[PDB]
Amino acid sequence: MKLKGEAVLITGGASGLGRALVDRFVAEGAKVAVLDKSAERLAELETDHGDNVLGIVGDVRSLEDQKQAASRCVARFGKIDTLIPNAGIWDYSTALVDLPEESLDAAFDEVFHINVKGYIHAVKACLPALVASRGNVIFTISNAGFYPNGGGPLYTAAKHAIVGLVRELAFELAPYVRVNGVGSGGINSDLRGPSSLGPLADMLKSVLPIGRMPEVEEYTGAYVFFATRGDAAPATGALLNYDGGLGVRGFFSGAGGNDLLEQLNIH
Amino acid sequence: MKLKGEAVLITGGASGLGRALVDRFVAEGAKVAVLDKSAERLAELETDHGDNVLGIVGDVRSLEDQKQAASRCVARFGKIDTLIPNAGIWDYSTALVDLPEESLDAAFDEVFHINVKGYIHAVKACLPALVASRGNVIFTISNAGFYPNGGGPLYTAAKHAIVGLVRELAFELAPYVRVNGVGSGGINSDLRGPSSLGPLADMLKSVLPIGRMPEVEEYTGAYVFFATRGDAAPATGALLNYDGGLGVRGFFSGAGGNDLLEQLNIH
Amino acid sequence: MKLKGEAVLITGGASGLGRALVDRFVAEGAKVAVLDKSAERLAELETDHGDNVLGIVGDVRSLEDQKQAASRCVARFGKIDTLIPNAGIWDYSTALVDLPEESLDAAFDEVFHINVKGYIHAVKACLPALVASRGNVIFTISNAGFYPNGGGPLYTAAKHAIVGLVRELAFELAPYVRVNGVGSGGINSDLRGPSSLGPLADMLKSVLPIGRMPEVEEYTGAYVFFATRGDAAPATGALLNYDGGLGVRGFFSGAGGNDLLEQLNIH
Amino acid sequence: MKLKGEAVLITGGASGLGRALVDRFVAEGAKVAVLDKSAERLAELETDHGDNVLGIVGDVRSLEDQKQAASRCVARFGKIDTLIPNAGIWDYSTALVDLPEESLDAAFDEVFHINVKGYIHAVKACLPALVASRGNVIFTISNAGFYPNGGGPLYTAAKHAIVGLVRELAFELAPYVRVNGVGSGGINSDLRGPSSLGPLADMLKSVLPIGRMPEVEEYTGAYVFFATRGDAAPATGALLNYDGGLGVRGFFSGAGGNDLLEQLNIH
Ligand SMILES: NC(=O)c1ccc[n+]([C@@H]2O[C@H](COP(=O)([O-])OP(=O)(O)OC[C@H]3O[C@@H](n4cnc5c(N)ncnc54)[C@H](O)[C@@H]3O)[C@@H](O)[C@H]2O)c1
Ligand SMILES: NC(=O)c1ccc[n+]([C@@H]2O[C@H](COP(=O)([O-])OP(=O)(O)OC[C@H]3O[C@@H](n4cnc5c(N)ncnc54)[C@H](O)[C@@H]3O)[C@@H](O)[C@H]2O)c1
Ligand SMILES: NC(=O)c1ccc[n+]([C@@H]2O[C@H](COP(=O)([O-])OP(=O)(O)OC[C@H]3O[C@@H](n4cnc5c(N)ncnc54)[C@H](O)[C@@H]3O)[C@@H](O)[C@H]2O)c1
Ligand SMILES: NC(=O)c1ccc[n+]([C@@H]2O[C@H](COP(=O)([O-])OP(=O)(O)OC[C@H]3O[C@@H](n4cnc5c(N)ncnc54)[C@H](O)[C@@H]3O)[C@@H](O)[C@H]2O)c1
Repeated sequence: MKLKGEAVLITGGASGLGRALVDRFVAEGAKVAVLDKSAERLAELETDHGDNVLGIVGDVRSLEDQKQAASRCVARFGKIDTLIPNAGIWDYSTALVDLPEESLDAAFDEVFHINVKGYIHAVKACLPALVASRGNVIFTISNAGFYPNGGGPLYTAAKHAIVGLVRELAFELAPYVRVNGVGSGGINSDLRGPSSLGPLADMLKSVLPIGRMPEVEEYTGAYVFFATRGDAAPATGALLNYDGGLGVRGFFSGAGGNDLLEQLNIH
Repeated sequence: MKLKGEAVLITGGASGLGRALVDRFVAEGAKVAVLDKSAERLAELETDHGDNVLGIVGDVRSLEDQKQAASRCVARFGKIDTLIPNAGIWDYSTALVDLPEESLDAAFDEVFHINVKGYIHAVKACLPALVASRGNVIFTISNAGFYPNGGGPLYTAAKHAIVGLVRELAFELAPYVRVNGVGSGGINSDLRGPSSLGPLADMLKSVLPIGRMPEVEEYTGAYVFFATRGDAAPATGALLNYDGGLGVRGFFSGAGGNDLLEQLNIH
Repeated sequence: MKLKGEAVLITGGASGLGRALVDRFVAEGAKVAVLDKSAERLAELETDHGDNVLGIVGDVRSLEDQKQAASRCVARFGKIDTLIPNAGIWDYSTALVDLPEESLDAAFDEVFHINVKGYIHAVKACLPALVASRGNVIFTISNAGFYPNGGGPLYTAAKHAIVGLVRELAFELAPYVRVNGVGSGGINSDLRGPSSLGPLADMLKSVLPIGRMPEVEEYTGAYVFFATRGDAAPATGALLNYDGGLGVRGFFSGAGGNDLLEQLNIH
Repeated sequence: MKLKGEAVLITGGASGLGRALVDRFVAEGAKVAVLDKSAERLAELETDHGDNVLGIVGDVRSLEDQKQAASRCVARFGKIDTLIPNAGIWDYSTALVDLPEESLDAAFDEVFHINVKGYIHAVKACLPALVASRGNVIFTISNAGFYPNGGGPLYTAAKHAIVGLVRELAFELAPYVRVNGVGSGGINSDLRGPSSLGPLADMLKSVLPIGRMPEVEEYTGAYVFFATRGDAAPATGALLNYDGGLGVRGFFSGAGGNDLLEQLNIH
């Protein structure tokens, strides 16, 4: 239990990676406040964890919902140690040529309001509390914040924008708050596309050096690491690629050592 | 005259770096179409260059103004070889803690609609023409797309977003259109801040390795290079840091060799 | 005890960061084999940890000493799960202009043989064992592998070379062995300079965003993370900057939020 | 003729990319001194260019040969404006598992002495002249200095080491000398492998976004750009990826827009 007594606020924690994070942080001894728009999924979370979790129904695009989540977390758990802005929506890799002219403006706002402005509002709302606890922020980025072909122009630009948030907020909030970003890979979640615009495992296993798409729980360890003051004190402004090795894949094969057992005579 | 007969479309070309680019590209033999919201400054440009330039008054946030600029450029000059999305607004380095809650939503849209959506709309509007000419796109980024302290969270995230546009559009438009980004530094322009939120040379000379802030005309050579098919054919998805060396400055001094003349006995 | 029953081989583990790593990994339940040239310091380590550690006196530049360390680790502890090539020497930030012509060749070999070839030999020697255990390699890099002014040309080029080892070996050894690199910062160790060429805390606290130079034990958490199969399975080819935020420091100040308590009225 | 009256020194200029560079720089009006070990190829160069070129037979691993090249260039052409360290040898992508134990030490020195130490010696020898002319250094790197699978561990680590030279020497030689690096791609040259260890176009066209391997002359434009004081004054410490887009290639296809003509109805 590395995070006993710590309080953590997670946006988009009712499903997918966010939900795995709530489960992992509770197992590490933390209390977790979650801001999510789905009342039903938040109810499930409260059923499973009881008073180890606090559900706040609200939209990340709303600074007022964000401030309500922060004040309720402070009221219930006394502080906010770690903030994990994670809620997001994908653009279903719609290429530029396939983005319809009539909804490009609306899709731009949907994607950027959720994925980028929602991240800024979480930090703005929790700032006073994070400074008081000398806490930290861990942004969920994705391989889309580093390499192409993880989404179309909208999602790729929005996730690259979060790299800029990591660097600029690591500078601005130092020396009180540490700010780091996790470049997580593909997950079998319920990630939705933009309303404005109306397999993963098998496709990707040939391009990932690790040779398999990780389960959603295998992506929680990096967040625990960055949230641990005793292990991550020198980490601020860090960007951890954590997607199975997409950035080091080969030209013609994902992995270059599929034949290592045979080459070294291991059995 | 490296670009004789080439046609170039520049957004935000009526002032500052954009205007220097128009002057340089005309001097290289190109015809230049400019999309800018300032009627008055566009008039000045037309006075100076005559029919080597074409002024289109319009907003980069409007896909219809962008499409009007592209069709007028094609009508007048027959094609579009190079597109340079460059219009932008700064956030006056307003830190997160100083961004007022009541105008954060509006400032987010002003900054992102101009600096990011305006860049996407320029490419969307000029796509058919760029594919026909096997042309290229050169985005104006800034040191703010790479390092902190070049603006607050809004401008730093928006310029980092353009790095994502470079990578994703270089992939998507290959092999027909090359897409590259220029990380230009500080200029003595008329760069304005957000309406929503209501020296440079002397401050920065101690932190720049080159020891002086470059004149606006010294930043035009990199664009000419990327627009030259005979010199930049292997360049796609490239990001050129071009800001005086901010990224390689030292810990305690901008430059590490201020004493080299004395150390080597040069006079 | 996150690494109970794991076996770890550390080069240069008798002093400084290496020694802190041995202490931390033993505390996490691992058995640790150490390859170091100092017989005396290895004796101290064996005194402190008894049969939780194994000392092998040898030079990292010698492939035969490296192979002896690997076979002794396998003989004693049955396997090798994690390999941490860490031994190194600094160049005392001797700039290019100050490197004497008469010893430049010798200094080049001393620095590169230890810091780079020593890392390749450790992986070559432990390869068969790492493939059998599906283990991982964690290279100690430094801020010198990312930014200037952490050493002169020799040390900066040698540490940047290790970034190339991370990427190329992450590709080549996948999908069996994960390869990651830690960009650790300044430590109060006994790091020596090159024989060929014959404060830290107080100097650096004004340039580090965290505002203090971390103790040597605060740099061990990132290695434990990467060595934990249950937390770092998606991490291969990763480079973690872990130096107090040097890469996100400001232009005129290390940290941009020294006044946050006063600005937010915290007491 | 962008470089009339400029003097340029190129190492490894008698063949492949180096030779194309000599041809291009002479065509731009420069005088070029070349340091190469091949007497025969240097003779050919002198036959083709006459007294626009100066051939110095010598080894880049020898600081004395390097100093002889620099003093002869200064004697003949009066100065040294641009220095282009370019000589190199490949490792034939020999993976770590295939590197023989008995020649690993010798191969390490052959590769690093030529590719890395040869680059340091060129700058050391030409330093006084570069400071006097406020000149610049352009290192030939390669895609191997950025991504895996461009060579084995030795060549990939050596080319990544040159990125460290770019950053550290850009800092140390500022504000007098600009230092930049070109990440050139695959060429149909006579690049040899290590003596110690005893198609390209067709293989790579499916992974390059541009869809073809560039001719050797198409890689010379970036060097001319960086050597032009009037166009590259703000460029120092820059790293230009220039390899056909390897870094932005897709997961399943090199280019993502092979069908753009059909999708946009162009003919
Ligand atoms: N699934 C993938 O392949 C993947 C890959 C990489 C990175 N990511 C990123 O991981 C993060 C989590 O995505 P996920 O896969 O877990 O998706 P998910 O859809 O399962 O989870 C998103 C959660 O955010 C909540 N949410 C969505 N919009 C909201 C809004 N406006 N206000 C409040 N809550 C809102 C949803 O209700 C949901 O509970 C996102 O940032 C996503 O971009 C996902
Ligand atoms: N000035 C600097 O220090 C600096 C530094 C780095 C990068 N940049 C970038 O360089 C680019 C040019 O900025 P600049 O310094 O030349 O500024 P500038 O203000 O002089 O030029 C901006 C031009 O864009 C036009 N413009 C602004 N908003 C518009 C809109 N909505 N629609 C159409 N046209 C619009 C303006 O009328 C003006 O002519 C921008 O992307 C900016 O972010 C500037
Ligand atoms: N001290 C710093 O500021 C610092 C900063 C960043 C990164 N680093 C890196 O951390 C790693 C550890 O350095 P440190 O500070 O702990 O230094 P240190 O001198 O205290 O430890 C180096 C250890 O390596 C052993 N060693 C040296 N040469 C050897 C050889 N040829 N063969 C076998 N063993 C040998 C030494 O005997 C010693 O026990 C190195 O890679 C160094 O580059 C150090
Ligand atoms: N060919 C490729 O695919 C390729 C790809 C990317 C980068 N590069 C790089 O481009 C640069 C030029 O390589 P190239 O393709 O033109 O190869 P090349 O073999 O045709 O040219 C190398 C030149 O260097 C000279 N040389 C070699 N060792 C020398 C030494 N010890 N002293 C003096 N001169 C020496 C050779 O005689 C030759 O004239 C190298 O740095 C190489 O790493 C090559």
